[PDB]
Amino acid sequence: AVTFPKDFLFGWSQAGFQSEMGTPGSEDPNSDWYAWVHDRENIAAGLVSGDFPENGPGYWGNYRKFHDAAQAMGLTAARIGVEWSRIFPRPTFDVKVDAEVKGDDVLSVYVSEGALEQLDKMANRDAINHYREMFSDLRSRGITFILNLYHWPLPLWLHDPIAIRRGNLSAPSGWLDVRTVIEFAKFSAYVAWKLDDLVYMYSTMNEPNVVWGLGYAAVKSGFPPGYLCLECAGRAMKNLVQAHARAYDAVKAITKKPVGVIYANSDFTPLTDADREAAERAKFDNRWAFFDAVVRGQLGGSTRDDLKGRLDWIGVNYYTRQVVRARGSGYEIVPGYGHGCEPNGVSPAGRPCSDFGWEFYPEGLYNVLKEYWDRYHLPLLVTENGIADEGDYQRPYYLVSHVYQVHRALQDGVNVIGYLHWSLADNYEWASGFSKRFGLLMVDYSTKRLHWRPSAFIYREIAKSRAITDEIEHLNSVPPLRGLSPGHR
Amino acid sequence: AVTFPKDFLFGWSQAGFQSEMGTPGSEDPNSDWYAWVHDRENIAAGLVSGDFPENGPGYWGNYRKFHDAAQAMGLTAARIGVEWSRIFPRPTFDVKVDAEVKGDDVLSVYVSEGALEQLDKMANRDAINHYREMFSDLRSRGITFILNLYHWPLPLWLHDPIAIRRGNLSAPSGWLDVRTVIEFAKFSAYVAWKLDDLVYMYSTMNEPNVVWGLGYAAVKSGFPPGYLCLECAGRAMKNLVQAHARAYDAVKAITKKPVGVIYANSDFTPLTDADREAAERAKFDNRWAFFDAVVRGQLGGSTRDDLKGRLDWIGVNYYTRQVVRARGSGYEIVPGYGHGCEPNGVSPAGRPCSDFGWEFYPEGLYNVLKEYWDRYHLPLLVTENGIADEGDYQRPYYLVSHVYQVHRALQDGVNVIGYLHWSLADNYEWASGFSKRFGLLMVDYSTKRLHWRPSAFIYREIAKSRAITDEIEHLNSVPPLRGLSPGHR
Amino acid sequence: AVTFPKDFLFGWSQAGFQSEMGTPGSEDPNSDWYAWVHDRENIAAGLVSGDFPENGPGYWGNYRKFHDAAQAMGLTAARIGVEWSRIFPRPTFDVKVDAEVKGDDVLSVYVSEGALEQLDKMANRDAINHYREMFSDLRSRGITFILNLYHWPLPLWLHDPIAIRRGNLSAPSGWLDVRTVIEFAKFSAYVAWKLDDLVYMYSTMNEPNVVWGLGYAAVKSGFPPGYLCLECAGRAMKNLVQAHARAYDAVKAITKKPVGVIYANSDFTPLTDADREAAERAKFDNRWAFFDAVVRGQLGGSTRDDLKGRLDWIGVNYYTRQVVRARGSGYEIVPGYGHGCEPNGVSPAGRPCSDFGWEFYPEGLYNVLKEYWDRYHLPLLVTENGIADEGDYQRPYYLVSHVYQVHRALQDGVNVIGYLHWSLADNYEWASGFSKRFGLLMVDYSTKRLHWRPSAFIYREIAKSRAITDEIEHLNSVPPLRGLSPGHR
Amino acid sequence: AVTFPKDFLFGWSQAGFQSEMGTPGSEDPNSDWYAWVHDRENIAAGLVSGDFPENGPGYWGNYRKFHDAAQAMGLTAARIGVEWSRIFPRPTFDVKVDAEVKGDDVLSVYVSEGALEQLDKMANRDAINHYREMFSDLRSRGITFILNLYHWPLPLWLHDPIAIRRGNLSAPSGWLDVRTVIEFAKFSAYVAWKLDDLVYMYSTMNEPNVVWGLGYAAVKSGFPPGYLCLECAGRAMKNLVQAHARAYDAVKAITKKPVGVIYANSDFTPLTDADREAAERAKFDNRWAFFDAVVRGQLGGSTRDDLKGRLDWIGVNYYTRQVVRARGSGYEIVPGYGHGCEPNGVSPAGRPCSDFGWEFYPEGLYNVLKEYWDRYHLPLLVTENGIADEGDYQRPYYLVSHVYQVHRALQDGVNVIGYLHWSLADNYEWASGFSKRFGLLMVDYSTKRLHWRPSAFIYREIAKSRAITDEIEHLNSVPPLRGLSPGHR
Ligand SMILES: [Mg+2]
Ligand SMILES: [Mg+2]
Repeated sequence: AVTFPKDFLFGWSQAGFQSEMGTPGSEDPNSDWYAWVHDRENIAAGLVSGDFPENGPGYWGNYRKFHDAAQAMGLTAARIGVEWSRIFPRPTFDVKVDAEVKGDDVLSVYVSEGALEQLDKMANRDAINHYREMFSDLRSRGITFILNLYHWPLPLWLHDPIAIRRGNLSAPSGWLDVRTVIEFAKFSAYVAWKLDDLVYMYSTMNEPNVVWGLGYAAVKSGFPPGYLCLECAGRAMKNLVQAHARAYDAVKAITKKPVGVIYANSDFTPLTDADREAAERAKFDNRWAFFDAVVRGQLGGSTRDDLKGRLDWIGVNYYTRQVVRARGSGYEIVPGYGHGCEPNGVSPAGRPCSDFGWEFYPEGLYNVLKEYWDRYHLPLLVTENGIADEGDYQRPYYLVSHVYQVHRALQDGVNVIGYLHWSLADNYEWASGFSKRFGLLMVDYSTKRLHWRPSAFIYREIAKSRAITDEIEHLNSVPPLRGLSPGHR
Repeated sequence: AVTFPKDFLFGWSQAGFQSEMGTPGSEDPNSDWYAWVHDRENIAAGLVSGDFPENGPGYWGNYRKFHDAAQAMGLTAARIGVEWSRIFPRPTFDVKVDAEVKGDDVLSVYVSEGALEQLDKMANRDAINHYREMFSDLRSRGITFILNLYHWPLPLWLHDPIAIRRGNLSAPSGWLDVRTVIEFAKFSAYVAWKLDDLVYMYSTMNEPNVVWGLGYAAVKSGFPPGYLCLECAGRAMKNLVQAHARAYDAVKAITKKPVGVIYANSDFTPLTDADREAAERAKFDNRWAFFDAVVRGQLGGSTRDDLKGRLDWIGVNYYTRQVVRARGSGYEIVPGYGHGCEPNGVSPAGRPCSDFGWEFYPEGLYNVLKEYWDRYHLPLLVTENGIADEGDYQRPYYLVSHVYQVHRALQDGVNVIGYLHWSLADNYEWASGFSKRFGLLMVDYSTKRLHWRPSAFIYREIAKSRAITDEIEHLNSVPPLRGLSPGHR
Repeated sequence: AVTFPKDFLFGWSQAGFQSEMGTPGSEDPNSDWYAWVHDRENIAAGLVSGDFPENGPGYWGNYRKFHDAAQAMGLTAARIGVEWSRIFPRPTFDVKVDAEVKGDDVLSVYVSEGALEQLDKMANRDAINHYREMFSDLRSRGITFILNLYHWPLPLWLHDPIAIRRGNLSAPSGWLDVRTVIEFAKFSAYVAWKLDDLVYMYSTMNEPNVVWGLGYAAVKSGFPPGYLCLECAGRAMKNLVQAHARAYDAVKAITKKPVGVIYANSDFTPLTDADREAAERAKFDNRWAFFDAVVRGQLGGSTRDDLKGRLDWIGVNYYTRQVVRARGSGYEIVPGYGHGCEPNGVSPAGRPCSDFGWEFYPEGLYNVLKEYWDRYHLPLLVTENGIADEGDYQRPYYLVSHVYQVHRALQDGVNVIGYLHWSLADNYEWASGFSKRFGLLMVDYSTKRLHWRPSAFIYREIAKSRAITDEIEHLNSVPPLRGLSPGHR
Repeated sequence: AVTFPKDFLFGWSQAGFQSEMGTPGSEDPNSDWYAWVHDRENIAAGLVSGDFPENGPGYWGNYRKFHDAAQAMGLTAARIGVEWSRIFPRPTFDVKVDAEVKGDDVLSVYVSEGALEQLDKMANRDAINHYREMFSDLRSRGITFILNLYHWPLPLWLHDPIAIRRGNLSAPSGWLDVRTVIEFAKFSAYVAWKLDDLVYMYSTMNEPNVVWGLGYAAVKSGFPPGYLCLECAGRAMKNLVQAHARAYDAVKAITKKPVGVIYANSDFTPLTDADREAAERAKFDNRWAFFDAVVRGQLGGSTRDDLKGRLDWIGVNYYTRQVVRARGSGYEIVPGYGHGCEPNGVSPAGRPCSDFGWEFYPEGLYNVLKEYWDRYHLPLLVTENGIADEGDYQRPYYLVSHVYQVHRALQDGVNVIGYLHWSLADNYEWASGFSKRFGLLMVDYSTKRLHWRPSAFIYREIAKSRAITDEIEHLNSVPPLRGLSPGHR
């Protein structure tokens, strides 16, 4: 068996927007992402799937059944997000705070108790109360709660993504506006102030790199505001760094609990030995730039004392690798591997690819954990790992294999504190809609019933034993190819 | 949930030759099938895989671990075979019995206590004692035991399959010789006499239709003696009928426990409505001919009182269908469906096909059960159902779907007394060797360790609850195609 | 054999931007499309392939070899475009013409001889002379020349597609600006004035529906300006209608030769009988709206005498169908058929799909020809038909099948005057770059050599005989599926 | 261009049994192969396809149209077989000849003019006259004729393959009987005596290695007599050696024209460098054993002066390779490459596989030619090369690639005198029936019409130019994989 420490957390991660709606009274129309996915032009263009989150899995109403399943599965932790748009559907700009802003730089944001009280008057009571209800229930199952403050949607008053898509950059511009940093610090303080008694650890945000990158660079991904603008991507990146740091400080003014961040990772593997330098450049550009900012205060060639040391732990999201080839002194991502595979194809390495076209590459998770650990020596939590797999064909192997790799990291001295699968149940996969099914539990979107995939039973074994048991260790292997789609050669 | 009666049996089936060998001291070289699969010409021709049973899963030595797994899985029954070749490695012809033989017809075989004693003197003691040991252990787990007397291999003294393949029909000729019927009655009496205290129900034989059909007609299948001879197929068929009837009588002279037979079934589905008559002709030729003989005494246009009423229950093996098309007043099996599909392909009905090229067709199991029930109203046991599936891609769906169909039969009044999956663990699939993996448990043929596939955990749910639970009912569905091999169009 | 009239034209079609560059001295950087495909953000986003037209097949320098091949193949016609950007790299706004503009409506544009002379002073001499050279050579081979004035790229002075993508709608805005209509009339007059002696028939433009639709609606296609704006799509559509009408008039003021238009067509086939109305709505929206404007003067619910009767012939481009399903009183295009198939997949109708994911549907060409003929009774020329097929797997069948369908139309009384394959040679497929290979001749982009695919030899048979000969008629069939990619199910 | 010498022959090869029947009056029921493929047990077993040669392409009646096509294609040679069964449907044993037989060894057979006259009295006049008619017509087209005496079927009076399959080895036993050697010498003399004026070169037999190997070893292939017997395979091999030598002598007693043999070849390629010795052992066993016998007189460890020097030229049949791995001091053929690939799959080398599962491996043809040339320095004729390819997907590439390799051999000094494609038209592929389509011309088996595949037009280019022309040289490449079936991984 491959045994984990007794305190090691096995759980799941979940987003508000992806999972909450679907039950009566749950609809939240007041986010950029909601507007974005309902936009007729986006739908007609195929930027978004045409599926809508209000037809989703209904965690808002059915949370007890989600928690029931998690408890039955032996899960001891959940990282779940709250939605800013629900809590502050109306603007909070007029709540005065003490913020030192020097042009593009937000150096501090102090949120007084008076401001918190004014925010409380402005907050949506049903929303914040409901979060307390859901998270209290969660805790009542013996599930440790990691609260993630931001998981992409912004209140519409902060971002009109259609206006921005259209190039009206005077419209509310989301992470292109330093105001959003300040409002986020306010929001983060407020949520900690309200909910801290339920929270074990905080994350400020989930995968900010996807926000800036898909929002402004990889615009075929259909993410808001889908405004192809490299400068904008950088501006959003910087504002997300600043938002993280200012939220860290605001939350720490309320609570001394650990405050971290959750980030989208790939293992950047060189196509050949000659591409090792290129792979390192990719890692820097795509990973260390953000972390060196919030850990070391290094951003854009200068060091900011107001950014340094603003991280207590690192949430590693990991799905697959990116294979990197040198291109001059730059680099390029090699198609056919990693995230760039044929959906339900096979990479040139012989690794099957998920329903999303993501390559089976568990070894990457060890590498990413090791690299983060060696660089910063901050505690690591695997905050996402999973697979789009409607058939549960690859998932059992995917699950055990990746858990094994976490064990390897642990054995080698990485302080990894848990593994959170993405996700307990199927949910709304953003621009892809509902057809990308990442759950251990299948969701019937008509009935809202949860259904256990066999991988859920495998995860129960792992979670209840805190081990890859002898019975299931064989799943630490690559899915046999013959029965799977071969894709195209 | 889909709930079964409290007495309903969930278990597994297993063959001696397929599962026993692999541990030291287990090798039994003294069967036709052993000679057959080691024959160099057969191997070179690709008639057999080149894999050998002595490299198998090792139930002979490791039975306790098989039983441990079954018990952990909640299984309440096992149908397991004994091997004639192990018990009587040397000829028993000289043991006198009272047999009325009129040419080709063996009308009676009475085995006296004196004969049983003489047989006991000739029997291999280690073999019979070891079977008692294994089956006693099996019973000690709360597992009901259905003993199946014959599961294809014959002692070599009864059948030199290489000589017969070569056309030397004066060599020991297996089921071409009425002597084999008589020796089988002796063997069956002997085994019942020795082991009855361990046995709940007896089966005389497993899939005799495969024996005669693959042995003498479908010779590319690589089954012994692989002597292409339609008359021989019929002769073997008749001798297997007679063997069944004479074993039934011999066993009943010792014990009043139920004595049945286990048979290979397909649902014969008409390609179009116009093929309904053709499908009925196929059912008669391939199924009712045997059963009308052993139930109604009807064979070859005449009725034999010595055949009538020689069946207490029917073991339904079922894997897939055969699609039938009229061809004149005859019929033909339509390729691309049923058993004749591309391995890991998809049929024209959109049904995925197993690693063996067998179509996903759970509805067939209901039909076969209903048809047997309507015709004979004898108790039915699903004695095999499973899938060759190295990845466990289709099996979870296959399992639940077929169990559901058994429930449907039950609900409609069919007396089906249990469901036995083929098989608990991977084993030697005859001419196909080890690459056809039917286990709920994967076998590592190097280490002999058993490994739980996720389907094993699903079956545990079913067996422990005697139900398709709400959590797993969704698996009563066709595996999603996109992620599976599409085959060729 | 399937024989065509002696005057029936067999030839090819070709675009300037797609085929001209690749030889020294050919580079034309002065178009929107050139800027667009070199734009770093577009490349990084995957909107465009990263391939560049200057690395193309080199018709500008190597035209004689293209013509040699066409002549060897027996081709009697070519429709080839000229590039506005080459001819007028600098703005022509200051050339005064008499234009009646009432807001959005350009009712007339008269281009005086004085204006033509002023244009001639402003024109790029090398460009216009070179076109004369190439087209004179073309004619010297016995090849009839259909000159197409516009095939998507605009001079950059008329359209800064990056500025528009960014939402700076005050930048030169291409078909969003009525000025472009007027400049196009000037350009069209100028080209006719210069080149008419070489021209048999004129087309004003190629597939304007792709320009407006991909430019402003189907923005994932990576066409300029990629500004998602439904109103803009309509504005561009109207301006392309007006441009067509004003070019028709301007060309007719110079020459009485036939002036037509070339349009992207699909056969809109109803998924079920219940979708017939929906299919008709699709045809109207996607086809009749434009043609009723330029034939009947009907646009936007009003009739314009300045639009009526502005068409002498219709160039039918046809590649595949679109399957249409009713959606309320609207309609939707059914994925998996037509243009929306898996690249190298197979549709649900069993029709193989090209390297572009376009379904094999030759019957559509008959339908489209018949429908146009029944509606307008204007002469039809199949101005494009071909397939992206790097292996020449489907093309031989595609070619003969579609030619057969043209014959069927002819036999039924449609005045179809010829068939022009897209294309003689591989070329730059817009945002897809060079990997979509439509040639009868394969191009080696390194050496610029032309290579005959077997389909070229089949087309030679057709063209030289003006018939589908007895030897090749069997190719009027669907490519056998077994050997082709099956795609995913 | 890749140019061949002016005398180099481009043509086709054809078998009597595979191509003759299908027209009224052509049916020849009097061969082992005819009986074999009509045998009900064989059909039911799937040993043979159920297709029958009498439904074939009808060369017997339609030869002029075959020749017309060949002439239109520019072909200058044909190797065509005659059928012993047609010429001597009744036994010729009673025609006395002078034969020195020492047990198994037939050391000489002298056929006197008197014997020839007696044979002529016994011959079927319609058959021999008809062959003269067909071959005279062939010659009238400028086509050089290579007559091949034997191409597998034997007269039934020499071989009752069903009796032998059944193990009745006292029945007429074909190549298991030295009598067949003697009768073959008689037959060969007779045919040369009758037809020599039409013949340029003789071949005694086609692929005798397939006869002995598939007949008695690879019995799943469904070749007669399908009697699994390694000793028999060796006996048949020796008798085919002897038959070749005695036919050589008998033909040389009549004519001094070149007498050769046609043999089934593979390039035996080592899987790794460590398998080079194993590959050499495979070549010896499968190729040099026969040729060292008929060239060097070396057979079974002894040298026979009556075998030495009995070969004037070597007919190389080549389709694909066999990949060989050492297995101890033996060797094994590696599945998934060469002849052992998935039909319409792709090998691990990335080479597409034909409809027969044969890997695209043109380099093998050079190797085989070079090896034969280096060993014996006898003139070589590529007597077969082609592909089962119903779609003509791979064939154009297959054709040009293999022709290129013949050129390479020539350039390197191999005396290769021509290239004969298998085949001009589709025909009956033995146990596989009609679905394996090897023609440059597709045959419609209903109408008997011949249809030109595009590869036929490519071959016309080659044959008329005696070159791989510049236009088609690109086809010397591997078919692009993306559009083809990927098979299974
Ligand atoms: Mg699975
Ligand atoms: Mg082709």
